[PDB]
Amino acid sequence: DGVGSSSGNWHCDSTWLGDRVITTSTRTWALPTYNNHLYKQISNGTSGGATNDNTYFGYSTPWGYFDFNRFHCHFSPRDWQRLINNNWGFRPKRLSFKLFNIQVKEVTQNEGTKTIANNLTSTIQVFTDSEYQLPYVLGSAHQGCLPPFPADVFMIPQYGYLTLNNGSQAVGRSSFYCLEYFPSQMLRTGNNFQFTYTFEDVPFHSSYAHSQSLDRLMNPLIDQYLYYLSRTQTTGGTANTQTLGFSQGGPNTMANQAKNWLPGPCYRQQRVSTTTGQNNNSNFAWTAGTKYHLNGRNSLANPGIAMATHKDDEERFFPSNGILIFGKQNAARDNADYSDVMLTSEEEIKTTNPVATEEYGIVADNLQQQNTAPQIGTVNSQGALPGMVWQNRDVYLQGPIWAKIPHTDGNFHPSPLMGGFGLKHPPPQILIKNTPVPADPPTTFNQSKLNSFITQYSTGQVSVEIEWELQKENSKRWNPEIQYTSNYYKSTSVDFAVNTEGVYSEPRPIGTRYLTRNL
Amino acid sequence: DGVGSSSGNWHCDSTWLGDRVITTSTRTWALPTYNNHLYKQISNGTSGGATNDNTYFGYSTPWGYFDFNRFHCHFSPRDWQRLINNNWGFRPKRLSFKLFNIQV
Amino acid sequence: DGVGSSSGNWHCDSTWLGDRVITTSTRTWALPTYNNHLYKQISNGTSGGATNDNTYFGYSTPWGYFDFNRFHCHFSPRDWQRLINNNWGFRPKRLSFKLFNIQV
Amino acid sequence: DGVGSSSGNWHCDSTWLGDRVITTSTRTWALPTYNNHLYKQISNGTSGGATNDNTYFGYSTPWGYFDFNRFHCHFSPRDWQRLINNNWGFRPKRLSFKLFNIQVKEVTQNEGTKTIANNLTSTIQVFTDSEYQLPYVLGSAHQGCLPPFPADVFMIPQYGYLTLNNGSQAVGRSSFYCLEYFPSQMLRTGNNFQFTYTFEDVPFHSSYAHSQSLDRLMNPLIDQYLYYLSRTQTTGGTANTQTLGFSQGGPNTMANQAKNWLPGPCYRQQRVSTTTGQNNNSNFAWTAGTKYHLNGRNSLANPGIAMATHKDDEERFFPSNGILIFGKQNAARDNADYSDVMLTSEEEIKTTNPVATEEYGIVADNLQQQNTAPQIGTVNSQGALPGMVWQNRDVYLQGPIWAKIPHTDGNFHPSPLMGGFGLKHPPPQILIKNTPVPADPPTTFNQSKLNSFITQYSTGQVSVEIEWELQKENSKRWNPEIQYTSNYYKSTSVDFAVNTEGVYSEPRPIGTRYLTRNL
Repeated sequence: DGVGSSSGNWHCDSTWLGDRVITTSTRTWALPTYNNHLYKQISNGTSGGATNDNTYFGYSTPWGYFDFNRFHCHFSPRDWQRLINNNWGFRPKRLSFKLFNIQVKEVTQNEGTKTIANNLTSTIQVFTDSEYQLPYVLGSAHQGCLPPFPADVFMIPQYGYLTLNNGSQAVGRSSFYCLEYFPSQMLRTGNNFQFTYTFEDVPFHSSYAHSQSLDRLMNPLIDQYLYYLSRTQTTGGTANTQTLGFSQGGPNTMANQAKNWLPGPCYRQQRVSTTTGQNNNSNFAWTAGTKYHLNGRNSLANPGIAMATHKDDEERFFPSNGILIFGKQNAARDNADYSDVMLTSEEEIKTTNPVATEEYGIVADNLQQQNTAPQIGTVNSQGALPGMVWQNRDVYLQGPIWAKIPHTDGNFHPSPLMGGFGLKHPPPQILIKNTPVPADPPTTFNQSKLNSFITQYSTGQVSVEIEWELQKENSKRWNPEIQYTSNYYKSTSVDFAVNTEGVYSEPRPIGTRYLTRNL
Repeated sequence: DGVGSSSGNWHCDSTWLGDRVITTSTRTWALPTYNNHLYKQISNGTSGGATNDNTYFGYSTPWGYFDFNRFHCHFSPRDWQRLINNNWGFRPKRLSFKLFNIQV
Repeated sequence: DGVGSSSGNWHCDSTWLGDRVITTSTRTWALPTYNNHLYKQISNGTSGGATNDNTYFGYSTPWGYFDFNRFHCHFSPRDWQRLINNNWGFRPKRLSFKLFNIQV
Repeated sequence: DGVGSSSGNWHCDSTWLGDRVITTSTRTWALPTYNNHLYKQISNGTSGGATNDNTYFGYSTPWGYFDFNRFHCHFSPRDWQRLINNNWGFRPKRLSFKLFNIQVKEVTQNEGTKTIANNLTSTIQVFTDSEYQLPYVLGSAHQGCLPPFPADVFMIPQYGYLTLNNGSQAVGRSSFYCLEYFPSQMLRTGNNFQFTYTFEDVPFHSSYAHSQSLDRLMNPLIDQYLYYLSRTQTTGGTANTQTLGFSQGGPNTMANQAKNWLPGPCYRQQRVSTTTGQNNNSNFAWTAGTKYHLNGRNSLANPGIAMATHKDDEERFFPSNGILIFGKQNAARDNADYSDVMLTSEEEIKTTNPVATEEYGIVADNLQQQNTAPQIGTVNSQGALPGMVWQNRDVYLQGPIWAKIPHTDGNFHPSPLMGGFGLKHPPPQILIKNTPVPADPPTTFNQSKLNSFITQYSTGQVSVEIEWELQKENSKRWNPEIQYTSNYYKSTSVDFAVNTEGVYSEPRPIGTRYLTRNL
């Protein structure tokens, strides 16, 4: 474990083995000293501009954390292509994490001339929250994951957390955590860190689309033996009176046929169009937004339960807060243009799932009588009903992978809404920090905590290995399937590649669901 | 025992085991050079303001010392809560001390 | 099994053992003859005051029953305090029931 | 274990074996139902007459308890005589307790005619507080111990306890105990109970008196080699000036001699006389009483630390609250006459202990100078000083035996002030109760607790066995010793015997300290 010997090698590869694929990626990182070595209380209240919906109480910390919860941390674009085009499903089995080649540096600033040198005897600290005792902040779709492009160098994100609040104030149950109250490894240059984790059994993600729909599973050529009420009134001439008539469902009355199953749950959302002209002229984004209400605070149900983005022939429409949206490269943080963002679509599930912007269905409102005409009600939110079947949201190359399932007495179908695999025991948080190095202390004792420190940062490499288990296709379909393909014709630059300026970009979102399977 | 390898790890924890609790804490420290490398005689006498009650004779030294004789050196507030709320008594049995990761 | 020998002893205690707590309680009881030795049909209908919401048909019996389905049947207040203050969870594992010292 | 067979036999005996004596006594008892089956809160406050000094908060219980903490529970008068006359010391080693021959009875009252019958199927409950979890009420010198005379039949005392109070009010730390929250044995007629206990090591009580005194341990015939300041001023004529003169202690100046030891501690008490005429005419009993002050309440220090009752030749005097006093038979509870009570005396300890009604000694008050004459102070309370030696209070045939030493961080010489042996783990409290038997319940359910019960009492016999270890005398004294003796001359009735009316009485208090031993 020398100053002069490397502690790691660079592993970035993929290997495919029948029913497994293993991915490895290595990236270079930089870690600053965060927060001036301090833990600070932060809050947001209702004074000034701030709304109640946005209040919080929390702490910010001197630590940083490692995040690889984005598919493109692990899969190259071509690899993602091999996966989606060929497999019905996949899931994660196990991972390996390595930190190595660690360099701690001190920066000296005199007279506007700045210099950087190694501090050989310096350490950094790392630990994993193996027991899940710290608030789990992965899974909230934050920035700071390993870059898609291997050549890119990245900065480690600062760690902070939230607890209960009333306005800008803490409450009795509010909790404070010190990360220094955990055991951590200390590494000098020449030391390394590693750990291994095994994923819990989780269902394969469905990289497939149904080629059948719930409302059409019958034999087109045959009648049912079952009957339905087809006529309530006589049909001939003007003297029409009530009657009862019954008919057998058949090829031309598939809508009426008796069926075994129901479409999935519905929490309806407002429809907006990409053709702006077709939209109402108000700013209705949050006012007409679909929301949930918790303890007096309102949150967008974004993106909410999975529903199809649009019905047949209407690519223009999307749910206002019902899809995942990714930025194009260098898209602005605020108020980016439609041309600067990429909207996902979940067409593939119209097959079993309600369209996002429409009713679930219709129910009776009242009791009909000779003097009372029957009335119906439109159902815009439907909870789980026996016989319902549904599909989860898709995952994307630039999307999230896993989430920690919250620790609660109950849940229904705990698949993370943003997409991915939901785990009771997800990959643990990995926290890293530069150890403080004091500048020279005073020569006579003072009890106050030291506030003068040498200025330091560290850089190193990090490796992640994941084994994924694959589910192969078993289709008897005669004709060819849809596949993700690169564009045939000439172009100014190559998709999923660099610029003349050296900027990698991902042009489109890529989903998982090209192959088909029956219902 | 290299320049480039750490000699210690950071242990700060509590474990409770029935009739024992074990506490560990780690802190970072800084030590200056004290006294210019010298031992100096010091005294306080009765001249000027000074009263008899406050007289002394002593020495000051170039050395520093480690002190962990305060309960909160070892117990977090929540830990202190588990202790006081649940036990009739406690006492100390043994200790371990480590100095590491030294930079001059 | 004599007229003159007791068939049971009075056990009312709590013992705490790490991850288990065991509670015991004993009480004295009295049982009357119920219903005059008869099973009787009972109902409530809609005549008079009575609403539909409250209708019933049933029987009443000569028997009595034992009920210990209330937490304080088993936990003393102090015991409940030790439990709630210190544990994330609890559940019931097994029970023993005894009837003794019977006098008619 | 039949209805018709006895479960115990009557054992009342003494056997002497060299260095042990074993005593057995059996008595008959009766237990009523106490408190109507209820636990009741009781308090005393400051309203009306009541003073602050007498406030309390507590509970009374349905239970009864067994008390044998009086020497005459175990020793017959003749036995006590063999013990005191012949042994330097004694202490308790172990005990056996038995309850047997139990009869539970129900009493029926109709029309002013009352009848008593057995209730064969009835039970009583017994338990020992082996773990000391209930407030220990023995050791406070209460009534209700087993009678001195074996033929007497006795009633079991009711159990009650006290906790913290403020005035008549409870405080946060006030505690409530239910005895039904302990396991107890249930016995029908024909069942029995027993247990065995071992006394912890405790020092032998001193049944001896010193034949030497602290101030006279020297050789009467020889001088000390040590000197003392004997003269501070010249003696001849009128022109007397200061000087220093030094002399050697000797036979005629024993008061001046250097010595190794000091007399025991002193908390001074007011002196009162049996000859009333010599007493001041006020009612000064509690106003001039020696007291301690705890949390704003004052209590007599009765009888307090052991000091001698009177000095030579003054039998008339006693400390106002410094001795134990016993009633003569049928003496009144309140305001009994001097002729109706028996006062103890602790003459025997004037040998090492200060007289109760006098100063410990004299100390300097100031600093003498040519212009300031020296001044002295009288010491009326003296705490422990190095070199002090002392003797404990005596024990009496009608006196207490043991006390529980309070559970505290500290104590000094934890010998109970009333006399006896102080134990961290004393003989446990034994609690007995009649089990409730309900009268007929109502024929339709009511949730209220039952308040109608059959009327019952129980009677039985109880046995205690104790082994005492003796310390034999080893005296080289030539002349005869003092001994307790029965009176030589004729008398109307025999001392320590019955009346023409069948009333046993104990005529005098008998102490333990007849034989002598050097210091």
